[PDB]
Amino acid sequence: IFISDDKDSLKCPCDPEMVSQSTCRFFVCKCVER
Amino acid sequence: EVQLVESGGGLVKPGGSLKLSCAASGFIFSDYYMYWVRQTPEKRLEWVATISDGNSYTYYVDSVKGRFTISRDNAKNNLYLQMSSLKSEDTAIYYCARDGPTDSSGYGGFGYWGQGTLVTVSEAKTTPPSVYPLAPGSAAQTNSMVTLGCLVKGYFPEPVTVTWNSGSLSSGVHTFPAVLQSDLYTLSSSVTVPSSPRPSETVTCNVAHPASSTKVDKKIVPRDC
Amino acid sequence: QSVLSQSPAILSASPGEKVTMTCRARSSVSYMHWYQQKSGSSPKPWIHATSNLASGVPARFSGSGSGTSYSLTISRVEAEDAATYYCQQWSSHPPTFGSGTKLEIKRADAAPTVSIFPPSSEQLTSGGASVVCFLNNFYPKDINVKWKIDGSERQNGVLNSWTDQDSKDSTYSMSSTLTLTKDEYERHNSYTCEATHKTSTSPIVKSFNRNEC
Repeated sequence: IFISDDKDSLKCPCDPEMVSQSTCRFFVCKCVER
Repeated sequence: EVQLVESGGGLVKPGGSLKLSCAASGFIFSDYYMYWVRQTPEKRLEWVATISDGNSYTYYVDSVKGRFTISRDNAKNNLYLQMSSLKSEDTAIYYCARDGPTDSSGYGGFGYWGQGTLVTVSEAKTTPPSVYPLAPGSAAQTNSMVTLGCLVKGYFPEPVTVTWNSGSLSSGVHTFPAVLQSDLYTLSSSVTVPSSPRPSETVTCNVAHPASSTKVDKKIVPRDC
Repeated sequence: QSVLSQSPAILSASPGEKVTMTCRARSSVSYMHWYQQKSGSSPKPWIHATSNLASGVPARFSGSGSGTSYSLTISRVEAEDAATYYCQQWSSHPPTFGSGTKLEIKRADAAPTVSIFPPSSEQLTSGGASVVCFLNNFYPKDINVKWKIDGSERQNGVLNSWTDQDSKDSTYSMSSTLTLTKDEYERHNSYTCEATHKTSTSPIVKSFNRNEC
């Protein structure tokens, strides 16, 4: 999983991107561990 | 403004250990990952390790794993690199660092860096510096302006801090890079000033060698016979 | 893993020109990072996500690429641009840095202000004897300097240090030190620096003699 609402549930190697608009958060990982 | 203040770097015999620590302020420490990144003395840039936030998952570079331990004390806005079993290729400048500000972050980029802390790994006994002042011999008089120096000679390990009239003089100072000799460094530093300021005003070179704590002021006095 | 190489290593431009420096990857990556660095201080973020200007950073700068091809470009280079620049990706773990391109800035030749100093009373005091020559704000970086005792006999036992291109002169500058015993410093009268730079057609020379004030 590469996007979520709990930042932590993302277990991303680098800091996930916060994509917030008005009311709307979501966090997305841009760093990939193969 | 953000700030990330690294410390406790220094010298250590091969096999030894050290615990670097970095002081974060200017933000909410616990909303960010932290990273340690270092720069070998050939200027090669290596990411060394990453500690998350909230739950605190830690990730390492291979060549280092289970010798170093990254960590955070969120209660003291503080980041740690525990280092054991040191090899000499770990000799480097260690930088703690974190992702960028809002609009410019979340990409795997390092948006603010600490100021560095120098890690030396070696057999050689830590020696303090010798400061001598370089002042003119014979003529080499009014060119309208003159040139003096400190010679900072004898020491181990880097770094030092040379400074003129305690920072009052930066205009027209050249500080040369340390040159390693037999297990020991030398450094030189010249200043140019209008020959009216000299010796009529006073010129002092203030060098600090924190690894022995030397802190010496060489006053550059005209030459006697 | 995703090892980056950067071309060229040393790029040279006069103030006014556009220059481009490129950063290849072993495989795909969707974002490149550039940090500018200058001696004494740590990398500053320059370009974020392939092509955003880290706040502060002159609009003469720009970045792009995609896949395995990225670069950073300056429209019109200045002097305050002399620096090393580094690429950095984190598309794929671990993250890596290129070995980084170094811009140097062209300027008209400028000739060294050379000045010499005898060992100091103190130094002598303690058994060491060291002589030093300063050679300051020249261009281009190609100097070399010869040590001559008494009658011009050359010596080794010498140590050289250079600065980086000044960010305002666009100059270079350089320190040389000779280190002999106290005896050997006493037991020889005259001392000479020989600096051979494009600008004079014959060695620029400072010198003094050892029974002097």
